[PDB]
Amino acid sequence: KQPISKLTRATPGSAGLDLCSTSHTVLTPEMGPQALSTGIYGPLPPNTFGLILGRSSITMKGLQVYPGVIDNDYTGEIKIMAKAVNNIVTVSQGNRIAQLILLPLIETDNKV
Amino acid sequence: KQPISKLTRATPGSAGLDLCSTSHTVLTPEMGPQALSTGIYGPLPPNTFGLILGRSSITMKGLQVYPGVIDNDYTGEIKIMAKAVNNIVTVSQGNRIAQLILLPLIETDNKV
Amino acid sequence: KQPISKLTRATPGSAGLDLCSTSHTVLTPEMGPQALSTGIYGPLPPNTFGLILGRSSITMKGLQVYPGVIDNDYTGEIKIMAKAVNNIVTVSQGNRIAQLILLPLIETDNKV
Ligand SMILES: O=c1ccn([C@H]2C[C@H](O)[C@@H](COP(=O)(O)O)O2)c(=O)[nH]1
Ligand SMILES: O=c1ccn([C@H]2C[C@H](O)[C@@H](COP(=O)(O)O)O2)c(=O)[nH]1
Ligand SMILES: O=c1ccn([C@H]2C[C@H](O)[C@@H](COP(=O)(O)O)O2)c(=O)[nH]1
Repeated sequence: KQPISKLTRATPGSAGLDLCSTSHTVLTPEMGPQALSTGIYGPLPPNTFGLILGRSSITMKGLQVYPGVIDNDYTGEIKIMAKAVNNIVTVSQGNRIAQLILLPLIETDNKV
Repeated sequence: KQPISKLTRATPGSAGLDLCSTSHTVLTPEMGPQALSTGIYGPLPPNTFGLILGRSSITMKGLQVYPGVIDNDYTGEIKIMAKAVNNIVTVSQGNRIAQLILLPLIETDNKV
Repeated sequence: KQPISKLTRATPGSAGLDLCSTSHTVLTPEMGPQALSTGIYGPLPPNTFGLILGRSSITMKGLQVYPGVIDNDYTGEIKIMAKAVNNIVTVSQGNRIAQLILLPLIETDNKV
């Protein structure tokens, strides 16, 4: 397992931490949503939650990443939920497929 | 009408407030985007706006929730915009389909 | 080029800054993701990043906007990544297709 702290930012201005799949995977439209492994695990920095989003270049190549919420205290593996939209998409190991964005977790009075 | 304050968080670490449809609905891919009723209404806590996102397990079962922005001062019913991606999806009353995430509303000088 | 500061908010409570395409474009499902030009350019306010999301009415009409992250220091043109989901979608110049939401850029110790 590797923690979120091992992720790298592409540029100091980059909002997202880059996520790659640990496996080579081929996706076709008829397969529907697939969960790609990243080898990266929660949990997140105190008072933050995580949002998995696609990268634009990848989206433009026909791979849709479904927005995923990562809870602050999730300790499992961060997976990228993805689907080939129109064509056959091939994800090579180490292609940066998605990005993790950290956001403030707002405290509310909602019953747990 | 029920307010956002009646929503529950699944776990103290959960970023999102769970949203269910008030109706049993069946969705097929050819139907395209559908707005599912929740019976939950804005408005939101001061200085926040809302983001509707899917839950991972639901997404993986073939129900896409389209990211929806809920304005701070929206007083209508919060609906979940959803589409079956590949197969026939059946949403039973009370299945938690989506989640509402609260985010800080940043003030800017943009003209209203 | 027009800066983000020229965008307007629909209502004081509106979380998002409205985005239109500068061109009339027709989209069919088989075209897959398309990048629509807005004529609006980064960069963003200090300590913020941007999220491009769809508007609900547009989504309901069959135009999917893929969530896009705009980095704080991006100085290029903000484009909307879009796809017609089921039917032929026609985007007239000046239709407000998407919205830009500004979010806090959280500082982390991740290696750049
Ligand atoms: O794209 C996603 C979405 C969720 N999760 C993990 C982190 C979440 O905290 C956990 C539970 O997600 P839900 O089923 O409640 O959405 O699943 C992911 O790894 N990737
Ligand atoms: O998934 C969504 C998106 C929007 N709205 C409501 C709240 C928004 O403030 C309002 C207007 O949305 P737009 O058409 O401007 O996106 O619609 C929803 O109920 N669900
Ligand atoms: O919907 C989008 C997503 C991205 N970008 C621009 C701003 C980003 O900073 C830049 C790089 O995006 P990525 O390829 O790294 O996601 O592209 C857009 O104009 N629209």
